[PDB]
Amino acid sequence: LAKLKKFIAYCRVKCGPRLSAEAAEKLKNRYIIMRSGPITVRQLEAIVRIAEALSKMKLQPFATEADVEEALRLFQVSTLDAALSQEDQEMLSRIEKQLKRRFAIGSQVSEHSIIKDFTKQKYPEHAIHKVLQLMLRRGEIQHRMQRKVLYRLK
Amino acid sequence: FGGTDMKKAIACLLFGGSRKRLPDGLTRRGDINLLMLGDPGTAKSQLLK
Amino acid sequence: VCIDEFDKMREDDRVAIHEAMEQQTISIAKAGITTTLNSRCSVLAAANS
Amino acid sequence: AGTVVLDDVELREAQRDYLDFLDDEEDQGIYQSKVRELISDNQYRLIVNVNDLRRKNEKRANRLLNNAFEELVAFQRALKDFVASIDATYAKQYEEFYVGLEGSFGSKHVSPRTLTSCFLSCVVCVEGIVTKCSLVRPKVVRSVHYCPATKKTIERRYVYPTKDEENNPLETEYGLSVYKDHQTITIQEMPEKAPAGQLPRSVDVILDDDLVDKAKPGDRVQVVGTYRCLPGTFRTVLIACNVKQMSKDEDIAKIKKFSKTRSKDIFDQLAKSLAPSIHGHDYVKKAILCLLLGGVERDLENGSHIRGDINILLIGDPSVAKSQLLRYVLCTAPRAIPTTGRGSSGVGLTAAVTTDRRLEAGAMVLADRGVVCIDEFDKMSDMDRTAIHEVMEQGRVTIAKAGIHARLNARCSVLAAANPVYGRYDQYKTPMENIGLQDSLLSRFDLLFIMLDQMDPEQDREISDHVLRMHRYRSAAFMKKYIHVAKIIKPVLTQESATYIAEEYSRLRSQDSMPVTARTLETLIRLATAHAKARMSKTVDLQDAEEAVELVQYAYF
Repeated sequence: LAKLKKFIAYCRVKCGPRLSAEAAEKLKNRYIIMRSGPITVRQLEAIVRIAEALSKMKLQPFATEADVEEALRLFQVSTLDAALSQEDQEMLSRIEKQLKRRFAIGSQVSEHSIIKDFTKQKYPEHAIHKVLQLMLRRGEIQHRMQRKVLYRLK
Repeated sequence: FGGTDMKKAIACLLFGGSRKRLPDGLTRRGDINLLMLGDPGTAKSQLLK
Repeated sequence: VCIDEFDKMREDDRVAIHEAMEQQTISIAKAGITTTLNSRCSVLAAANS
Repeated sequence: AGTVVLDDVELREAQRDYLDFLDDEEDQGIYQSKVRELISDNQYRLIVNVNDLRRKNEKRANRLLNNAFEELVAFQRALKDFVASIDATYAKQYEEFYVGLEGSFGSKHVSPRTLTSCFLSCVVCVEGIVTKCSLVRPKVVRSVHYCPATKKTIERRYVYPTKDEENNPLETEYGLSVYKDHQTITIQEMPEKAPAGQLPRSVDVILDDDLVDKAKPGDRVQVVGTYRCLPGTFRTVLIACNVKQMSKDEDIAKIKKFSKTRSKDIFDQLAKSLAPSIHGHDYVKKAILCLLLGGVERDLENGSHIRGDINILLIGDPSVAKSQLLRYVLCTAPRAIPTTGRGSSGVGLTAAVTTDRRLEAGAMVLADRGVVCIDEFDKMSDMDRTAIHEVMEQGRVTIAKAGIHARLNARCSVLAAANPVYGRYDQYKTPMENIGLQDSLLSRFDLLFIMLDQMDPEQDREISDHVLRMHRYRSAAFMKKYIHVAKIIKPVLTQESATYIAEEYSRLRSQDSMPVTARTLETLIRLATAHAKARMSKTVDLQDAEEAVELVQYAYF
């Protein structure tokens, strides 16, 4: 058991790959296409670090293009993973528009029951937490009067 | 238990990359980290031990 | 480091661990202590989403 | 015990030698003039240069530096006698005189980190910044008690005497008693000199009379005194005798050649020197170079006026160099201390720590006359958000606690950054509230850059290549020396020169006809001055300020 451990640590002392100047420039052309398809910017930084391991695994004094081919296999799984199961108007406008311009009465639409309203808007109770807890930071006039006065004074 | 591709990732982290000792100010992160997810109910936590 | 129950840890260290995982160093957020230990360790985060 | 000493010869020799030193009769009377000045000004602490003590009697100086308590007491008595000889009435008014030390000390001029236990029971000098204080309470030093029954008077030096020989009541004579004030403060080595690797040292300072109000939290002071231990395990304290103040003000000839405009433009290449591994945002770089420079000292005696403390905010998309730029400035940072996010130690407040009273000076306070780098701005609490507003306006921090009232210098600038909470594009709504920052007070900042990932494929090619080339198979210190030279130069404005610049200021306002212009006149001054500071010119150049106008012009897109 113990023997297999030391072999892994052994290569980490040796090799120590770097960034190839001559070989990367052709590989960069592939990234240009890849960059077309915060997701994009983080990707190159992330992929390059992972690729460095492959050179260490094979005593490679530089990075070859075959390593990128392996990087594709990692992205293949992440492609479905990005679903988490792109739109700007659904996020902010839907919360703002139905706040006051939908229901002027305001009765029965307090904080204890408005969670039910979020169900019709396809918003889970976990997503509203990012919203509900941050509405006081938004400077809403109505929310602060309802939220703070009833917290301890009743 | 566990998918083949998942095991493929594990080796990638253990070897790790290389922290380029830049002369020029701050150096480079050079360290990948993984968030292990997946379906529950298969005693997954014990597997990673 | 194999972190287990990452979602179940205290937030007190969370406000610090965020930078540490990026700058490979832990910082002290007290009034005037500037000591910065070397925290180049990689992270294996296993937790229930 | 009550046993007494009859005419110690060492003490008498010390008294005679010190009196001869003070009796500057053969000389012009430099110290005698100082004695007259102190009598006239109603001050009772004479400061003596140690170098003169070496010059007149080396043995005296050596003994003083090696033995503190008795030598200081004897010298104090000598000063008392000399003052009484010059004027008896002034001496009769006061009880005991005190003596402070100034000048240069060869081996005893140490830093808090260097000040190890080895300097115990020796007079030392400590340099640093104040990190904590307490309020000013009086401590009793000589209590006089009178007993009406026994008609006796009892006096004690330093369990409080409450009972007579036969437990009679004792009503103390307060007027005859003497009380002197007392204050406990602490120090940290300067950020530029204290390594970030190993643990910090804190040294206690006790202030006697005439020193409680001389130093305030957040400034940098020199403390000199006797280093003793109050009673196996002993806690170190430093009883001070003189405190001054600091005022944060061999390659010069190498610098001068760099400043010649005939060869090349130094400003343009200098701007890229600070963000070496960040492609693009060259306009952003010029602003960041501006933030370091700029004047921060005006002839303000006993008051305040317009200042250079204006700061630059950075908002953008994640991993788009928004977080990294702070680090690059932080590294080669002159007089700068990092702080980020919550900072649960009172970011700009003393917080009045209990269970000790300590007043922990905050990040903005400990960073006086520097630049403060702050990351994750929205992470700060609403209290900090409310608090941080007051700092930038008047230039001071006000703290009001239970009895604790304080004045702190806030000569500071801020280079802050925060993610747009959830916003990814942040172009439909005005950033004034879209960046999570709630108040409209954001207009107070100098600049607000937006680094969105606009679909610009031409730039995308250059960004990828720039990362890879950086391996450098085949000039940090240069900028550090630059800022020092500009720190002692005040590139004064010329109204005749400024007029042409000011003419286009209106054209800046008129751009909206075809986000506040009313403050812009303020930022034009600092930015134009910054350009001249790069060239070490004492006069603002028309070309130099013209690039400042363009900086403003592209500042609002």
